[PDB]
Amino acid sequence: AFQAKLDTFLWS
Amino acid sequence: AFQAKLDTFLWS
Amino acid sequence: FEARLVQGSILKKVLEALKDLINEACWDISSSGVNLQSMDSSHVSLVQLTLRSEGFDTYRCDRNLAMGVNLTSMSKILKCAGNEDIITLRAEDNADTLALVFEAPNQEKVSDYEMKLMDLDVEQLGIPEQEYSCVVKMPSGEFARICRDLSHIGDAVVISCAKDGVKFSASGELGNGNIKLSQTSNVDKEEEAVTIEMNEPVQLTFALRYLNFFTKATPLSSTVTLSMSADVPLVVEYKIADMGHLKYYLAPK
Amino acid sequence: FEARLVQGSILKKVLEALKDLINEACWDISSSGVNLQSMDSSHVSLVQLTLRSEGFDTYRCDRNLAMGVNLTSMSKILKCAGNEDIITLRAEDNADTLALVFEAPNQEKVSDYEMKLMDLDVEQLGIPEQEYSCVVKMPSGEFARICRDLSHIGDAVVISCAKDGVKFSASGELGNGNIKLSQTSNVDKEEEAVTIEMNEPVQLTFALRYLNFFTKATPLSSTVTLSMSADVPLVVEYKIADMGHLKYYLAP
Amino acid sequence: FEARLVQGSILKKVLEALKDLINEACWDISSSGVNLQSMDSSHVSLVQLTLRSEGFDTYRCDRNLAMGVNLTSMSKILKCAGNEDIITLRAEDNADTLALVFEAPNQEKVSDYEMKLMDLDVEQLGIPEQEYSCVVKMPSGEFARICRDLSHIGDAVVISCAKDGVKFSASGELGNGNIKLSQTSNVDKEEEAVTIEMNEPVQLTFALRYLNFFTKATPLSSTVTLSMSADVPLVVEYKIADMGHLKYYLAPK
Amino acid sequence: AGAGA
Repeated sequence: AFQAKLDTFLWS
Repeated sequence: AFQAKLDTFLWS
Repeated sequence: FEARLVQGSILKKVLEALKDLINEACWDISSSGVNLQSMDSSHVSLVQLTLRSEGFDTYRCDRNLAMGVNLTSMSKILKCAGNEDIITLRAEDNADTLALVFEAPNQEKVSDYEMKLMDLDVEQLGIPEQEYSCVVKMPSGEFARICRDLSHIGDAVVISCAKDGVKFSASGELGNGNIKLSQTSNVDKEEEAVTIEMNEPVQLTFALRYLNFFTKATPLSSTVTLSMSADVPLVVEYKIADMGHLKYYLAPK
Repeated sequence: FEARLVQGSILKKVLEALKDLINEACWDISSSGVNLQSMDSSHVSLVQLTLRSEGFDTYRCDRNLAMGVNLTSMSKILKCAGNEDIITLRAEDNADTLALVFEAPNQEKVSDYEMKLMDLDVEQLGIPEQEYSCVVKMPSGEFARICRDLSHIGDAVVISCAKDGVKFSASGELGNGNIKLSQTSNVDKEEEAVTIEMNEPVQLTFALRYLNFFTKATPLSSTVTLSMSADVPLVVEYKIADMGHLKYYLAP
Repeated sequence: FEARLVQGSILKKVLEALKDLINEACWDISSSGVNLQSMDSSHVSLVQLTLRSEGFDTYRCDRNLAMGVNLTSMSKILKCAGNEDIITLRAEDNADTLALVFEAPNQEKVSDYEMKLMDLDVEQLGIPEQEYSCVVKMPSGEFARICRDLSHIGDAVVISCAKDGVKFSASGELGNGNIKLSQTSNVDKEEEAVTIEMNEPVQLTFALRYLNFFTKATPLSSTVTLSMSADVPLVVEYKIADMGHLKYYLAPK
Repeated sequence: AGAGA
């Protein structure tokens, strides 16, 4: 029920 | 610069 | 005094062109027709309207008349006029109220508004009448767009006119912008020609806000005419098709 | 209760006509059809909606049923409906909800919304009675234009109705305005005509604000009917297709 | 640097689709064309703009270059462009401003605007390319309408994609709403068909506000492509004319 | 000034 950040899905 | 008024140009 | 105008819409436009810049003005009515002239509150611009009596589909004026009018109220009344309505102006004969009569094109709806006048003390009458270094004629819509656009960039505009063309420059915290209009010469354009009459080159600076007020007269005329000389006010002229004109004078910067 | 309407626009148009004047109204549903009725918060005006069952393309109502509905909510929900959608209201069992089903005319899109109902235990009324001194039929758009216009001049309109025609007057600070409409010689068109059925001339003042709320019903009908007698509230009436009417009552 | 593009509207629309979502961004100009890649301030969404160099009427590129700009300033400048203007972008400077030149097609108007640049550090972390569980291709207008409509109901939308069709659900104070789109079984060679390519069914939740920012790119394309897999960001994809694409990535809830 | 009718 809360927003996840996009950073974790980006290529690092 | 200067924002003149029209009073100087009006003909009195 | 009684003036009938089949194209009532004209009047509507006229007031839309005045009501925001000037809220009060005096109307000089004579056998020659109707003249209005009024500076705005800040004395930076001046408005001059002329409608020749010959331009009205009916006109009768017995005395020189000078009626004080609140242009906001009159605008409100003209808003109740239809676009194809035949509009008649009726003066009582004494100094009381001004009647506006809107005839629906098909005669079965008639509106009559009676507007309270004001007692204003008229004066001056005279911007000094020059022969200008530069006269630029262009489409009105184009002018409107140019002022509108450059107001996004800066608060003031520098008009630089030379023989080839005219330039409109603005600068602000966004950056700057130039709008260059070349003269239409042997290329066949009439209403949408840009024609420049230049005696000497000019480069004047004016407040964009006032111009963006002036462009509210755009619906009145398909062209606008800019008269420029150095260190004197700019003339922005709209022709009121066949019956007269509406010109704005603007003190420079 | 299940009521389906192929011409969903109408429903949309009705809610638009109501939602701003009355935020919360109770729908009375029976096999005769839907009757909505409510006053505004100031209790100056009275809206009475009727939608008879025959106008719907399918209509079911086991038991006479009363639904407390927020009309701003229902309007917000109906904006989510396309102008050509088939709209089905459904309230089978008091589930404390009202279901709305918007069907794309080509059936590849279907939406269903559920609306929380309100508890409104005090009930109706419904008295559209009377014979009137003057009954004026006119274009709805023209009446709208007039109310809007005279709102500029003043906040109150004087309707002066006689045999020849009807006059709408307003007086304010800037001045006064009178809009005269003469009874057109012959009736025609999708109605540009003005008809006056008169027993006795009347003249009544009403608040322009409320009229400017009534004129939101303009999309519903090409014509509007103003019924007047002295010492009775004006009735501004819009016919809704063949299934009913929207009547506004305004005390003078 | 130097890139010309005949139909200005594109650019205008492109910047309309970005400015309110991302305030500042870096433009990667390479020989291959223009690439923008930037998350919004909250790092919940990611914009990926691509404009291949061959889709431009004129494209030159001496050095690979990174121009940091304020998209709000740039949008305000593009407002001063006509929808049919030919827009040239030019930044070959060592004291870096960006020149934007708007040529009115077949007339005498030429506008030139200079916009100050910024130093932004590029990174492009980038989204890994994968094959998605569900791919939904639909008319752009419909998607816009759905997001707008369900924002009337709640703040989050649940997208349930199965084989037959896709459902968009929301619930809030008013109550709830479900919008069903079946796969289209219709004729026409127009672009209003809803087609679903599903490997496995998904059900995911997303913030409607961000999608309502995304839908501002609707004027750019007649269709929108939605790509979905469990617990990864949604891809909302608009074709930019036929010269490139605009991709929005949205972290799920 | 209630409606009532």
